Amino acid sequence: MLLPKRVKYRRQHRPKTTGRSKGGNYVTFGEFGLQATTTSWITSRQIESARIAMTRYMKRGGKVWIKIFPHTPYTKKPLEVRMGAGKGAVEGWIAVVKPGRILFEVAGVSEEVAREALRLASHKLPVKTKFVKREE
Amino acid sequence: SSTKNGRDSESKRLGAKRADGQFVTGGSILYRQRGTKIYPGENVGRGGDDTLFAKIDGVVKFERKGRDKKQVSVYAVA
Amino acid sequence: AKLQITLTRSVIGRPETQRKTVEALGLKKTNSSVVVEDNPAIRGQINKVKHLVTVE
Amino acid sequence: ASLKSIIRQGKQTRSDLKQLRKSGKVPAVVYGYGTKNVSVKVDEVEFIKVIREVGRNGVIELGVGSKTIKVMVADYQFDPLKNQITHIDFLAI
Amino acid sequence: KIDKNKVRLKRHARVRTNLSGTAEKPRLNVYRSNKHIYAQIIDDNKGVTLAQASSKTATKVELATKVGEAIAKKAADKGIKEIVFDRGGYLYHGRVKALAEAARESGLEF
RNA sequence: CUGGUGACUAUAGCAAGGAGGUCACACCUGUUCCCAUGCCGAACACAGAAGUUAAGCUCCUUAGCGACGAUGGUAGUCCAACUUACGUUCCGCUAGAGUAGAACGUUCCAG
RNA sequence: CUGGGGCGGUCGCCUCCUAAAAGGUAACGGAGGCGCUCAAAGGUUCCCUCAGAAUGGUUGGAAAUCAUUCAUAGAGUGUAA
RNA sequence: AUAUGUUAAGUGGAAAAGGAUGUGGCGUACA
RNA sequence: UUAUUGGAGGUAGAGCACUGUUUGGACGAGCGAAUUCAGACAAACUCCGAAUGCCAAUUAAUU
Repeated sequence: MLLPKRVKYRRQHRPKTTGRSKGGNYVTFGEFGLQATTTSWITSRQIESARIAMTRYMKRGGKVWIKIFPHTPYTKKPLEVRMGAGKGAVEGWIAVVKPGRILFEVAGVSEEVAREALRLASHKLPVKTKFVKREE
Repeated sequence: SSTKNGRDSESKRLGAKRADGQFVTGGSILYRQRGTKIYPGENVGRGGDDTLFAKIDGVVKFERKGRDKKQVSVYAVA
Repeated sequence: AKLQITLTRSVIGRPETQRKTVEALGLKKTNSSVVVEDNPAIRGQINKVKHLVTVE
Repeated sequence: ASLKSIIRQGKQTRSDLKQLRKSGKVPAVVYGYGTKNVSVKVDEVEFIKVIREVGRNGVIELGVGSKTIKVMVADYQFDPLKNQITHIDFLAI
Repeated sequence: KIDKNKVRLKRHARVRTNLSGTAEKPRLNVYRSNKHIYAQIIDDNKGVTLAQASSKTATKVELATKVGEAIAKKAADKGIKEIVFDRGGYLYHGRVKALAEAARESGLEF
């Protein structure tokens, strides 16, 4: 349940989401990584589901890193209400991902057990992915 | 089911009023500001509310005054 | 007396800023031409509306 | 066998650089000591393997305009999505 | 463990922000030391120095007056009366006013 | 290769080590004489035989931290064609890198 | 006034964001404040310089007071920004 | 109409995550 | 309207030097966010910073 301990403002604007990724396009902690090829929003619940599956397959084999964090919240309106009369209330926290960013990095295992722990975790995410190694 | 916001004050027309290289009179306002974001130069005065005005007739000149600071001056035309 | 510019496309549906550059050159209607000498300011007008006229 | 090279003359347009990368050739700049700033052209594959032997800091010995100059790789640009090198900087000590 | 004159220059800078010397009203600068006293007339608007005078007893106070009429007579030869006095960042008392007093009384209009 | 006083974006700074003087700057031994401290003749100003380069201050060396940084690429972008994300033509970042750089210097006093 | 009308909320002035590097610009869009105070908290002249203080102390649940160095202003500026 | 190539689905003439030695192009002893 | 020479103004992008938020290690002042080595985020963060547009010069040519 990743969520910032405190924020200055609880009602923000939504990110642009159009363009290419800004930073974090390389592997710097582990031996392998999972790279994204499309744009989408990632919620804390999705990150939780996608990392528990990876941990189970590896059987506590090595280290796993999460390079994304849901910094931005989003509001939602009640059910069956009319337009206007103020803004909604916080519902959850999301993160913006664009083509060329790494989501998960693992280390301490082989190249085969690592290519199967990331495939079982890429089906929990709403974005397309790819297998990438530390570039030589 | 209500809003707590919805207040705002009238907008003040701040900024420069004359351009560089332009001819002005003795009492022409050159820059309205809050505080001193641009300092007065030769033949220039700072008003009560930080307004910059000329004192003679001449061309306007926006120049730099030190590292990360600006001024405005007025030189008589010859 | 060095260049010849003729208007091929019309001005309907174009921004008002471009319709004013077609007036400084001396073009009234479609397919109208005019003769002027190659100046530094003359080519600055054609370049702005090079998608509408045909310089020769 | 020292690798081959080409000299980019003038200034290329956005399209010229894109078509050059499409062919399989990557642009490069050499600004090391003892040389001037000249734009060169080297095959992407020809560089990918010659760098294998010399490694990261080995001596390239690139030849510009019939004059071989001993040089090394200082920094380069890489595209992670399409996995295509974009730019290479050669530094001659 | 401090420098006496290093800090004095900062006080002089604050004084010379609203006090300047033009051709008609040249600034009169006064530099002081442990033994000798100095003086100088400057025209900053262009950057020329017009006059110069210096001592080189009684706390060097009588010597300070020795420069008062000394420089005033120099200026009197060129017939310039209007001037603007510059303390230099030194408190206006003792020897500093002697140099000014010795020059003011010699038909020099401040 | 000095002192005084100005002009300019630290390329003028910060460090680290070295050399030098009683002609000048300072340190320096005094509180009767004008004036001064909310403990300190500490500072301010004073009355001024000696005592000394240990620091203040200087001209000399070194690129360590700061500062100045093109060329070539990249992102973005005005205009125009396709179509919604892709072509073409002008402009042109940030960051990083080869790099400059241990100031330049008017008037002026006496040497 | 009002995403029909009621009910609820709101009505003048000040600062910021939305506002697309001149100025201007909407919504029942996102955040606060005002209906004063000061006879010195005003004018003028001369002086001065702050938080935090890797340690020492008449040793009081490390921060009242005093002492020496790090100190690019991280202090203050009657009252919102 | 001319020149050189691709697609066999009526694709062309409506849509996704995913699933397939369907078929082209350019690069790195097997029964 | 255009070419040229000038100026004012912090958006896109970028960045972590300020205010925040925040991942993985190293060092014992009680050691994951007022020490250090890496990697990220922001309409109300900015050491930096365009393309355009805007204000001017009884400057030049076409209207």
